[PDB]
Amino acid sequence: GFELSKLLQKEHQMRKNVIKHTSARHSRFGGLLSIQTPDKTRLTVSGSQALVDEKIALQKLDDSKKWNKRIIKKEG
Amino acid sequence: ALPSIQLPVDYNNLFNEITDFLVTFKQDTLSGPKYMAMLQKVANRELNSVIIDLDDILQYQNEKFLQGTQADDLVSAIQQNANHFTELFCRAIDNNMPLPTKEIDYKDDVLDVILNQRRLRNERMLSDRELFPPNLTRRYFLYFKPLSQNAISSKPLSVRQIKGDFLGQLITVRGIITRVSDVKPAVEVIAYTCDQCGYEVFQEVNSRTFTPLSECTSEECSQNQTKGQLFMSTRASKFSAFQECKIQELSQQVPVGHIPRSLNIHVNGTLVRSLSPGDIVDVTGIFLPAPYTGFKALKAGLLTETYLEAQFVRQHKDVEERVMELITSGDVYNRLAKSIAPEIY
Amino acid sequence: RKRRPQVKLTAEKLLSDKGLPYVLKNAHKRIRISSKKNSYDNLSNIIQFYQLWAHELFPKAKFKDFMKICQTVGKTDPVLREYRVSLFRDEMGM
DNA sequence: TTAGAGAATTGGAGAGTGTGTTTTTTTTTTTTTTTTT
DNA sequence: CACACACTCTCCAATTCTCTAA
Ligand SMILES: [Zn+2]
Repeated sequence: GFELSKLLQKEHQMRKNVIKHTSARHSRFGGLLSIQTPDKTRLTVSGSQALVDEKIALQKLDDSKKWNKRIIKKEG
Repeated sequence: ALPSIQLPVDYNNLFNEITDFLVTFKQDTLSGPKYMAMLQKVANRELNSVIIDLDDILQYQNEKFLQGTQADDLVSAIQQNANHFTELFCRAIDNNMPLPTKEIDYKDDVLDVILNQRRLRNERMLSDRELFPPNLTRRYFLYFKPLSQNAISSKPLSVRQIKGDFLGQLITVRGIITRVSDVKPAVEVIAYTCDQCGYEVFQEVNSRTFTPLSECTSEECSQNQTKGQLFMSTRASKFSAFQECKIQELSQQVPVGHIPRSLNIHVNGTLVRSLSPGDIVDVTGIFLPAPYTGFKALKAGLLTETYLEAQFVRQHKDVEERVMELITSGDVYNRLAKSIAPEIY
Repeated sequence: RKRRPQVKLTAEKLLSDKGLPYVLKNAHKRIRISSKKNSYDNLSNIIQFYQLWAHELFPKAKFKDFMKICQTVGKTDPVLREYRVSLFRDEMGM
């Protein structure tokens, strides 16, 4: 039970970090950010979490990219 | 398949007659140019619709015929096919609209920012060591007002007199408004943001339904072969107020043993909520087919449904002193009573 | 006729003006390290500059992917080697 | 040991094929049962 | 009917694997 408790406190700390990354309002609430960048030009990113956290905005701007480099991976 | 024919119309002439009309025309016979002064109210944002009186274009053609220069019968074009001329008058207005003279407080509007960022991005790209659909920036609604009797837009029709031969024409229809929709936004121009290239693209809608874009096609997205994703933004879309109404013919007009027929009226833009149920009204409007779209268009066949785009509306039907003008006659109680239902003795 | 050829990193893009020369000009100004910040914020200040510049050069690809691609191209291209040794030869010359 | 040329396998463009979609539904008459007429 | 979506087929070139000489 102590072993179960310690593990539930680690999963609670992980879910606390997920909750700190999650929307404080609903999925459709729709707020939209524009990021000014050098060469005085714009990008755009959706979601209320991105408005306040510059690091989340740039992480989201990379997450949305639809390319992936092909990986390479490896008897009786 | 697609043959072609010699019609006695040239929209390059008539576009020149329309722009020549707008800049020149003044009703100085009422004693600067009427539509220029009107457009100044539009450019200052003090006005949101342009009413074109067809009865003016007669005075234009009359003055030009009196000057011996044969103006190209323009009223007989715009009664006979009104729909296309809503496009020509908007092009002729935009080419002539004056710069604002009052301050707008410009940066309160979204499109002033979006289109400026789009301007600057094109300069900073094109340094390299239409621009967008014009309907997006039209802050005004155009309407024609028909001929008064002084010709087919003059004679008001019962709903059954509106034969299929009238489609495309400017007509006037007489009846009761029998029911009215709540006002809903129709789209006209849909703005999308690309997530990756950060670039705005516009779809223009001219049908009961449309298909969304989803995949980016900006120069800098396709040049970088980046499969950018498009998301719709209502903040930068252009909507118009849309309200659908139904009109029925008057009991005097229905021939003996028939049933009162009806038309759908579509009212768009500033003309909205000018109609109320139980009004007896003359609506002048552009009679049109509403084409079925998608699968229903195949199975419905050639049998087009139909509607009327409203253009202008004619309803069929001193205070503080007039109460003293009663009181100072005297005996008000007995005279007011005798004045309830005077036909009953 | 063909399918369109894939856009791909190469020195003719990577050496070009907004490119490695843009890094050499702007980065020493825009990237700031201090013990007055936590290490995770210092790492983020470094990574911002390179993430925005990699997005400007090759928006197709993610940042880790762009790093794997740069490793393969700098390993293979003789003109890219010649450019890099030329940068170091300037600093040795001074 | 590095680096560069030639051989094999995988990704995905894009061409091709195949399927589903309109759509409603109250109204008006006729009947048979409960009960409130 | 015809026009979008769902799903399979096929070819082509892009990348990585493997061998050779500098
Ligand atoms: Zn894009």
